[PDB]
Amino acid sequence: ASILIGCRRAEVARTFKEIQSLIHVKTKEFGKTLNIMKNILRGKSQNLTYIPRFCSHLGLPMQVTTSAEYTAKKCKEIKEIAGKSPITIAVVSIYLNILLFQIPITAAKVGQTLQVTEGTIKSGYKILYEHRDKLVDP
Amino acid sequence: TQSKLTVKGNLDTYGFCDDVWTFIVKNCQVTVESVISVDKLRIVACNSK
Amino acid sequence: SGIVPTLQNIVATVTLGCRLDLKTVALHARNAEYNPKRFAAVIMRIREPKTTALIFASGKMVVTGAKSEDDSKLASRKYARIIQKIGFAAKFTDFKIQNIVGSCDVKFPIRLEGLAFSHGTFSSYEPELFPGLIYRMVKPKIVLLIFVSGKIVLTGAKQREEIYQAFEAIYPVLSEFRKM
Amino acid sequence: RITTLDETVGVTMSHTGMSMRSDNSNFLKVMPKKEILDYLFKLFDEYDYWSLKGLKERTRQPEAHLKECLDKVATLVKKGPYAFKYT
Amino acid sequence: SFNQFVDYTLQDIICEDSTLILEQLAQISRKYEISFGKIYVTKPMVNESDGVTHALYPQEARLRNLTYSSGLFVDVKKRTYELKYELGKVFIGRLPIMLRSKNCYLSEATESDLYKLKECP
Amino acid sequence: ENLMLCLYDKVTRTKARWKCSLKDGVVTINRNDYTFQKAQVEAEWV
Repeated sequence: ASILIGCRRAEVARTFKEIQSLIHVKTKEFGKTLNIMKNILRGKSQNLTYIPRFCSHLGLPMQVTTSAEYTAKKCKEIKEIAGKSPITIAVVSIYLNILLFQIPITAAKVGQTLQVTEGTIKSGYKILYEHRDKLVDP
Repeated sequence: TQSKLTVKGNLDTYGFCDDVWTFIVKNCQVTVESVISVDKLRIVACNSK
Repeated sequence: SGIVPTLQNIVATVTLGCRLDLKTVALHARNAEYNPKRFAAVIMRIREPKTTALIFASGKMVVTGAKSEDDSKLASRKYARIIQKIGFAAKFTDFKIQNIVGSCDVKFPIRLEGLAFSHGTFSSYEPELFPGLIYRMVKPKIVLLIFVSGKIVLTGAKQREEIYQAFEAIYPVLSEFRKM
Repeated sequence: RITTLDETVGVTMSHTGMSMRSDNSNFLKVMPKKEILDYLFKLFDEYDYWSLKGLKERTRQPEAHLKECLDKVATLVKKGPYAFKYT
Repeated sequence: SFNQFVDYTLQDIICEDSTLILEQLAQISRKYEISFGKIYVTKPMVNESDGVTHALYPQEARLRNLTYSSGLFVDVKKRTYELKYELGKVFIGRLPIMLRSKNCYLSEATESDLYKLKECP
Repeated sequence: ENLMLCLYDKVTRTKARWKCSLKDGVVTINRNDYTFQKAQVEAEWV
């Protein structure tokens, strides 16, 4: 938690799984520890950021990322509160935004490389195979 | 022993005493591998470890 | 508004006043779990009111799952009566509600982020952890589960009046961050 | 000579950071007053050097009850050559 | 003297002490060894702060005050012994590269492209 | 009286139903002994 705060403050954002897959912490006492850490600095007084690094390993070009942004942008505002762990929808954004493309990004590749079982990818894309219609800016 | 059974009744009483389950199902049907419907079964089970 | 929270769980404690034999008590009661090496208490239940009794050898015993104070008390008395059936001088005493769980829905979607930012010291919210916003109130000291859906869960109350005051105080803020 | 890595670098370099996969390989993965007294007398009868912690581990009883049993049913020795021996 | 280095000396330095072993005594004893592999060296790049990584051209290095290095990679044999018997690829650093060396993008590039690479031929 | 003697290994239940899997026991039903290797006693709880 002492770094995720710094990251979450360094304008960079990481999932908990991520530093958890840097350090094993069982995430729960951590999750409280991070929660209570936040409320510490609360008294001691944003899901897009991942997408570049996501595709950064995917060797992608920025358009799918940018498109994924407006897709991620559109999904949240209207309805489809979208994700509850919405790094999910950050990912389905990637995949459907590469479903916008012909370029080889099998969700099989995506899941094993973004670490989400493709079921929500289908489902995310599913409501987005329904919400692609209002997801045509270009 | 090679027979396979499956009881599905309603538990009226049951008790645990020193790694000993008890259960008491009334009007319980048991599937074999056939089905024999028995009202009265007294189930008491202990640890096998 | 005009919305009353729906109590979902009342946790209460009752003193039986006698040393029990958890083996005998589990063995004779119609409905009572007790695994010693997993938990040193009889986990007993009834059907009406559908509750769960957490019966310690001390006679200390815990009821939850009731959705009213009266049903919790009645369940406690039924449990004490069934203990008396076995032959222990059980007495339903020191009934005391320790928790009251409530929930409701304001039906309108909420802006949790502007909420948490606007109410940080009472707002803990990590959507990647928990889809809901934790709101901790001072008076009444009730902590709220705030969901974008408009679903709320109220908890930490010794009294349902604390639940109702809790929702009444939270509702203006709910309406505020209603996403429209 | 050296095999340079022909992959582009994200795929080569995503791995040695946060490959999301961990532990692929296994490598250095690392009581009744009456009952306690009867057992304490037994172990003391069984062994004059009936060690207290060894009694606690073997009797599998709460430590406080076992020592109380050994305090009067066994010779409470904490000094001398037979240290931690309850005869 | 750099092409010589990157090719051979780097490796021979690894191969000298790939191995180092730790033996735990039991009550049958353990014995842990770890050994390295042949060394792998990339084509130069940068870890940007966000996290993204990408190829880097000598030109951009100069004006981003960057460092014209390429990473290093070696094979690791993590293993165990218990003691007489035994029960991927690893980053080890960034190495600056002499320009115009095989490991530099330019050691081939065409003169025209040098203009497109904005590097005086 | 239809008292079957078996050893429990695993039990599964969440406040409405009992699942006492039974191994190496006998079922005496209608004066007929039932010898089984595995059992899943799916008792229901009101």
